[PDB]
Amino acid sequence: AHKSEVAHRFKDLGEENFKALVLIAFAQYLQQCPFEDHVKLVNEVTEFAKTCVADESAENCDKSLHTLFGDKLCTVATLRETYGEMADCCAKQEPERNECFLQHKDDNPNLPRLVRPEVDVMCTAFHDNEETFLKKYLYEIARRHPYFYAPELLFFAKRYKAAFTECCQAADKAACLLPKLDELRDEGKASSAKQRLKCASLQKFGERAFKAWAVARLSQRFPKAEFAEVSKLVTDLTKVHTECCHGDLLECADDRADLAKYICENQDSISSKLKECCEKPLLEKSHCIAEVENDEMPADLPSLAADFVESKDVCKNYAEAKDVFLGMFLYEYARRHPDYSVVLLLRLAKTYETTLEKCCAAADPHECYAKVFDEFKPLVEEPQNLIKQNCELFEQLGEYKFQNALLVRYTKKVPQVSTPTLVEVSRNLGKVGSKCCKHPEAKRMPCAEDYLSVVLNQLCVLHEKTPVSDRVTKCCTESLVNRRPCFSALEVDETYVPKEFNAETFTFHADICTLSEKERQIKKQTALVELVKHKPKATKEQLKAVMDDFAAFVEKCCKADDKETCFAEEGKKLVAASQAALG
Ligand SMILES: CCCCCCCCCCCCCCCC(=O)O
Ligand SMILES: CCCCCCCCCCCCCCCC(=O)O
Ligand SMILES: CCCCCCCCCCCCCCCC(=O)O
Ligand SMILES: CCCCCCCCCCCCCCCC(=O)O
Ligand SMILES: CCCCCCCCCCCCCCCC(=O)O
Ligand SMILES: NC(=O)c1cnccn1
Ligand SMILES: NC(=O)c1cnccn1
Ligand SMILES: [Cl-]
Ligand SMILES: [Cl-]
Ligand SMILES: [Ru+3]
Ligand SMILES: [Ru+3]
Repeated sequence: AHKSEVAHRFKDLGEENFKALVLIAFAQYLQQCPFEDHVKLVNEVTEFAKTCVADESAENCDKSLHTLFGDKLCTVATLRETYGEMADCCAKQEPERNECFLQHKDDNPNLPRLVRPEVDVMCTAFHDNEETFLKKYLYEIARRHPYFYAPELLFFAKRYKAAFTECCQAADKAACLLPKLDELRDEGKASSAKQRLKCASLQKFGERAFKAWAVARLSQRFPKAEFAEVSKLVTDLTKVHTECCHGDLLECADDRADLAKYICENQDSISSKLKECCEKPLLEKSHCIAEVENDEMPADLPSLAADFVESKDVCKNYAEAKDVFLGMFLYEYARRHPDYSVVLLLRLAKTYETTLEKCCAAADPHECYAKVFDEFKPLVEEPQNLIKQNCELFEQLGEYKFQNALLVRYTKKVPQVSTPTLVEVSRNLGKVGSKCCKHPEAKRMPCAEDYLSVVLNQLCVLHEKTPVSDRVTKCCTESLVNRRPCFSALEVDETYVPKEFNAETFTFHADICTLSEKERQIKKQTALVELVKHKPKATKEQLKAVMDDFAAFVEKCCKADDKETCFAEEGKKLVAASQAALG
């Protein structure tokens, strides 16, 4: 507690960081207000912040930040004209005014797609008015993502700024800058997805489920920490995410800072990997800690047999505290297996738990549960075999042809899915192969889990809204621990009725060779989906004949002069012989 809280935040973050976070905070609430407006409110709270720094006993400096924030929100003159119900929050008072404001945040504002400008425009606006360009751009992101944790948006923003500084003075501005922006775009979207997955888990599956996840990951993170230390970090982390899911930025930020400060005070009890994280400023501490790599596990850990199979007090220790015993099992297993995904560890714990629920009520428990560790081999191998098979495929073919292999397989399993959705799922899954199959076997499964979890929640909320399959709803509503296996065991839909032929879908023009490699790829892949949707009985060799003839057709009908006529002349020739090769 401090005499002036807005003073302590200004001194702590610094001016630049303050201005950026104030702009993000208000943009997330006044999503429909113009950029000029937010500039004027930021300058006004920034000047007020400084008077409180100069003298903490100055007027209004003693008020709380939630109160300061709501006060400024309520001095907006148009606020009833454009926000309406939000205006009535101003007639309440603290703390109900604050929670009223949170209720009236609109996750899905009806704002046009933020169009990427031309690289030379952006670089020129960059060079000529760095501030306005960066902040206008930052305002336009924050207003469209109002629930994206504000200091993480600033961490993403500062990387965008580094990409412009490096790339605007480069030889090929475009070749330097588009991969980086695309790189950042996906990452910010993966962060958004991870945040909502965690909240959604907390609300549907409960605290206990969430807690078992955190025990696994935390024990992988800090394998030399003691169970009691990890369990405290589990209880603190749950409180943090419970608060952060609720939406109040300042309360979520204090919970994260408090937890990071606790970790930094107890590095010896936690991990030897946090020294440099722990001398970063408050702004970066919890972010840095959250990204630090696992610590080394202790050298000669014993096997788990002693405590969890061979010991005689198994049923006694379990029954006196089922959750604490299971979490101790989870902690010992997860600290030993940084190569496993969290979900596969949770499967193991769920198998152990099911085993003791029936063994510990039986004639003699120990024979009943003597070989439950055997039941871990199949659960371990299924994911590791999936990674093996698919990383071999990615090297045999390439990203594009691995994406095309997945396109055919997933289109055959669930052909009711939109062609555009099928295209982007299979393409984003080729990119996960590219980044994870490049790790050794010992880090592939954690990497996959991290990215597949983004693709599956993304695909799921598209399903919740415009669903298309009952089997997908089953996969999207089941336990988060089982959601990837459920999708993996989706069988090829043999109930599917083929799609009628449409001659346009498989007719191609000269724009195909006047297109970007991406746009050409998306076009060819869109048609590969439609070929499977019209002929789902086609084999991979029957499809390769059609695909090999297509590629030669476009390499022949774009090296000629009357390319436009070849596309219809020889396009009618390839279509016909394709429909004779199939069906
Ligand atoms: C009247 C001003 C209100 C606006 C202030 C909003 C942002 C203040 C601080 C934001 C987060 C800073 C601390 C981050 C903590 C963490 O994530 O570890
Ligand atoms: C915003 C993404 C992660 C949220 C981080 C919450 C507070 C971080 C403080 C230290 C946490 C260390 C790692 C926690 C995440 C994990 O590995 O399960
Ligand atoms: C039934 C699926 C739910 C999600 C996965 C559950 C696996 C069972 C393991 C429960 C561990 C108990 C929570 C530990 C918290 C603590 O240490 O206090
Ligand atoms: C509206 C979109 C929802 C339906 C989309 C379902 C498409 C299935 C693709 C899921 C990918 C599964 C990831 C791993 C599965 C496997 O190993 O085969
Ligand atoms: C070299 C790029 C990889 C392969 C590109 C895949 C293109 C698949 C679409 C070709 C369909 C041609 C025949 C039409 C279908 C029909 O008539 O039944
Ligand atoms: N509204 C409050 O009670 C409050 C407390 N601490 C910081 C900010 N706001
Ligand atoms: N010119 C603009 O208003 C603008 C905004 N955001 C990005 C790019 N340009
Ligand atoms: Cl622009
Ligand atoms: Cl611009
Ligand atoms: Ru602009
Ligand atoms: Ru899995």
